Amino acid sequence: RDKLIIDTDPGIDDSMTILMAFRAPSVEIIGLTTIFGNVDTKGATRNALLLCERAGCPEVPVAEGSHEPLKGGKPRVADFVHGSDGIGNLFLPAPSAKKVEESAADFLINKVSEFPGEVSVLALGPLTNVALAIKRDPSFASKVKKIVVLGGAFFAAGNVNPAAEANIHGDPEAADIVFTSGADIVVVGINITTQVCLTDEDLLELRNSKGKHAAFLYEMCKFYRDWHAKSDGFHGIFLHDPVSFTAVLHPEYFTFKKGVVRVETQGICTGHTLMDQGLKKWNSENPWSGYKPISVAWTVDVPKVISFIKKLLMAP
Amino acid sequence: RRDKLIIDTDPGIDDSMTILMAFRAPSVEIIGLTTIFGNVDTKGATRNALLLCERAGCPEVPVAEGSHEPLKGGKPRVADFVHGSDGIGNLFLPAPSAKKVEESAADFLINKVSEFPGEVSVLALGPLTNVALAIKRDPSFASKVKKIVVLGGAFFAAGNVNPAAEANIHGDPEAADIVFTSGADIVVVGINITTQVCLTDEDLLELRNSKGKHAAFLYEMCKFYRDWHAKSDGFHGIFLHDPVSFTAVLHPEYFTFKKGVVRVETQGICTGHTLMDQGLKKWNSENPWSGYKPISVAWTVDVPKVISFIKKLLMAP
Ligand SMILES: Nc1ncnc2[nH]cnc12
Ligand SMILES: Nc1ncnc2[nH]cnc12
Ligand SMILES: [Ca+2]
Ligand SMILES: [Ca+2]
Repeated sequence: RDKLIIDTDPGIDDSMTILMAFRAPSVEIIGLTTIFGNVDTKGATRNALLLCERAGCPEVPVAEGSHEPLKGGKPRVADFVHGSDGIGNLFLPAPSAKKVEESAADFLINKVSEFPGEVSVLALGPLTNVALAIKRDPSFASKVKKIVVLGGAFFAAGNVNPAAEANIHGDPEAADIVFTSGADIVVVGINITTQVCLTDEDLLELRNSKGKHAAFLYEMCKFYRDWHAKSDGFHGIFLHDPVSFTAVLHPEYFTFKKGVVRVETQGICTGHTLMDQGLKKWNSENPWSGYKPISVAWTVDVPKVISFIKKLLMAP
Repeated sequence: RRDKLIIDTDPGIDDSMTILMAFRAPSVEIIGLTTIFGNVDTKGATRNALLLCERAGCPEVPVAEGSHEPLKGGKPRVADFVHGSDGIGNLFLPAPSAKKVEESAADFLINKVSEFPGEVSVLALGPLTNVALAIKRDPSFASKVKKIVVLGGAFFAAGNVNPAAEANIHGDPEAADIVFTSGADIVVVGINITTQVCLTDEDLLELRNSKGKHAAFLYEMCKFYRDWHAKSDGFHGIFLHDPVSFTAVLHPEYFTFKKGVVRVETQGICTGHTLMDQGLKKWNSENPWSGYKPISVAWTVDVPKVISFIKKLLMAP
């Protein structure tokens, strides 16, 4: 079993990913660390605690992270995508289980330091907790086995605005700290996730399936699917957080390009992710020179990724 | 019925090929060359444009010297490692006899466009400083210009200055943003298009051995240009960038275009980055791409048709 920490802002697709991860036998979830984005940090914590209870694992630690990005100030949350409660306006009763005392940043440092080179981090939200861990412990990057990042848009339009994807836009400074940290990183951008979809027909197949959480998953997805229809004009949902989970377990379902990634932190392109493939020899140094490259998902085997996700979502 | 054209340029090896092509094109009337920095300093660009008019047997064609620096200021660092110290591949030719006109490139653009409203097209082959100065000085310029075809930017593709930016836009980001948001009829030909259109070493030899009026001069300039492509891009030949934008003026049917708002990043690590909003996604709230008039971005190129048209003009006797 591969040790995994999920840093997340649940969040409808985050919730699908967490429930899938609990059902994946080759994965050991050692904790959930929460962040703002789809909902405020306190809402993300409440949802993560409820997911642990729903999965029949209320002992799995939930560590609450930063309430604000690194630059400071109250974050604007995607309630128009994930609902006011962050799980598609289901307004469910509060969990009985409680979060741990330590912050998400300290939890990340402690678990990674306890098992060096063995713990993988799946980052499903803004990268604030991961960047805080990197800044507080400068050896953190070298100790984490792998960091799989759902975020960015590589030579494709963003979802916040043309320039930026939501997780990166939520904390550009944190994202730039993570991408330049020297850790073994895999980045799954919008250029990849828009290729992997669950149509309305696929969602009905889930509702009618024998899946353990099929009814709950279908109910959350109604609001999420509605946003895709209203904004993207797509009748179904894009699978973003479940695609990054697929990249943890089955990196062979993708092809990757190695290159230095930088994040724009100011101006009209705040939150923009840009990779240097290194195919052109630059005449002089630039912001991409001297950093360690990271792995950027370039292609995706769509039938293989869809098959793997459907199998986990519909497992009894 | 010849189409009036002003070429705003920083010659420049591919700029020079474009100007000589434009002079051989019968359906085109070049009413002037306006110069800017980039490949070489503005002075060098002017000297080269004057020499091109003389070489083409048209020394009466006006050359108007433009800005010596971008809108934000500062002496520009020039691409001498791409186009040579003289900007034309280190040929170091004698000075022209013809002299530039008295008026600046910005005033020339305003005057010619006001003289023939809706008839003058502008082909922009360098940083957009002169065009932006014309737009700022005269608020009717944008409506009176027939079309502005811009060689610049990189749309969902790496730049050539650095991963973020293409050279012409990076030379003056503020000017580029002024042009793209001006409301004029604009066509932008980015790096995403021009890297698809090439002349191999074999194609260059075919030009040297041709009956082209300027074949010997074009081949001589291209030696330095080709060596940069081999060193930097690893390509044995040259990309055709400025000649592709000229092809977009005369044969827009050799391309497909997407309409959308284009904004230019002016600060930070992404200074000079060009980004279009195709408008296919309904945004929840307003953003820097909201409320501007969309422009035309070249999306695909019929490579055999574009190469055939360029070769025809370069090899015309
Ligand atoms: N379209 C979108 N999808 C997901 N999260 C978002 N946050 C803001 N816009 C978003
Ligand atoms: N490859 C390139 N072509 C033109 N101008 C440049 N300036 C910097 N790199 C350049
Ligand atoms: Ca998420
Ligand atoms: Ca040029």
